Amino acid sequence: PQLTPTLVSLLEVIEPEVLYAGYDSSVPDSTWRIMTTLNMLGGRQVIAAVKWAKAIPGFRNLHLDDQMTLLQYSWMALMAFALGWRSYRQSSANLLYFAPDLIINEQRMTLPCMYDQCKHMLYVSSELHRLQVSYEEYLCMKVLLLLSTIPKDGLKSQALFDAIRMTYIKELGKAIVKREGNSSQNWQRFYQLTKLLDSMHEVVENLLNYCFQTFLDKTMSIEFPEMLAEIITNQIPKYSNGNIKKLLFHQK
Amino acid sequence: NALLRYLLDKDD
Ligand SMILES: C[C@]12CCC(=O)C=C1CC[C@@H]1[C@@H]2[C@@H](O)C[C@@]2(C)[C@H]1CC[C@]2(O)C(=O)CO
Repeated sequence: PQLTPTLVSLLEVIEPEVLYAGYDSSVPDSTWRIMTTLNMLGGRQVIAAVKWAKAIPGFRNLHLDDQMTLLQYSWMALMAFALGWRSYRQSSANLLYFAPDLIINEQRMTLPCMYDQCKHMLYVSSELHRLQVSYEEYLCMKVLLLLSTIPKDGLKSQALFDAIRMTYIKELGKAIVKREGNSSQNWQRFYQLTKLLDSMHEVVENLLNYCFQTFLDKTMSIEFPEMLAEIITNQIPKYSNGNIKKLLFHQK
Repeated sequence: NALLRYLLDKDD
């Protein structure tokens, strides 16, 4: 614990503070103007995630090509999941807290296609408050999402990886026990939370093909930052042939 | 490729 370390404490303090979208609301809102701003925001969050990833105890020890394969596969999972947490802890509505200087309210919610997509996102935020997921449970789950998707033929450093993943699985278990202690449903909850994790593959699948659509469709006004553009241009291939292995806690 | 690989592999 103190003597040495908890991974969940060493995490809670590598956890990135919110970034400000830099949105100017002195002007009317629009579908394009929002999505484009979010993408821009997304690019900065992902850079704020690249650090996080390397500052994750155990991460920097994988094969270079692995550590970036992981970030490339799961950046959406990280962004979407952290989206929920901000919405949850910051607000409470079927809204979304992308930044303190940018919140999609039921007003912006009603924009052209704004909600078609804001859908799958809203979801993750629902569960987190439903299961009253705790900051300690959330932080472990978020790490596990980074470690949720690998190349179809496994990583290069598969052994070391499998070892790290299991560590944070146990850390998640630790979190569940260390909340209240009413063991009664602890294993119940562990089942649930890892079920949540498994379902993030779904929400990512959907959020990703819309990311890909807005990125290929040059009629829409949506623009992407350099950082995201490179990651996306690299992922559209893989996701358009089949090189991907989605890890599951329950092959139900 | 390029952009991402650089960012991690360093050592603040
Ligand atoms: C990472 C991002 C921005 C910052 C954030 O807190 C959470 C997310 C997750 C969902 C992402 C979003 C933006 O990049 C815009 C995206 C891709 C959206 C999913 C679909 C999207 O609305 C578009 O497809 C826009 O074209």
